[PDB]
Amino acid sequence: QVKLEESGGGSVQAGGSLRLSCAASGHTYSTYCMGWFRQVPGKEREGVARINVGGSSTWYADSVRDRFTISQDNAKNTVYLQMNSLKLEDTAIYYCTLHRFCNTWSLGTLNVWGQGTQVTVSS
Repeated sequence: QVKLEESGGGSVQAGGSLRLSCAASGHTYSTYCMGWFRQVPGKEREGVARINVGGSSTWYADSVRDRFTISQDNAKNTVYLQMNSLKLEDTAIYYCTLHRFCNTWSLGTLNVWGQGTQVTVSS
């Protein structure tokens, strides 16, 4: 009954920026891990970035650490992904995903999953 509401995707030129947002509801714990994985068609999903809602601990994949910033608004149970300096390689469906525990979050297996947001980076 946890629901993840995703927004902010689109189709943008390389070098440009986007901001994704994800809001969680229906959960029963005050702090938890939330962020994004991404998937290219026909390939396995991979972690992008997370933060603990209600806190300040972040993690980024190597491929995005210089360019993407994740933040949280605890009162809105919302996280944001500021995506700057977009690369052609960044094209994927971006899935908001949640787990109560960040070490579990990274595994994906037990997470709650959003429907996903297409991000297309164009030349």
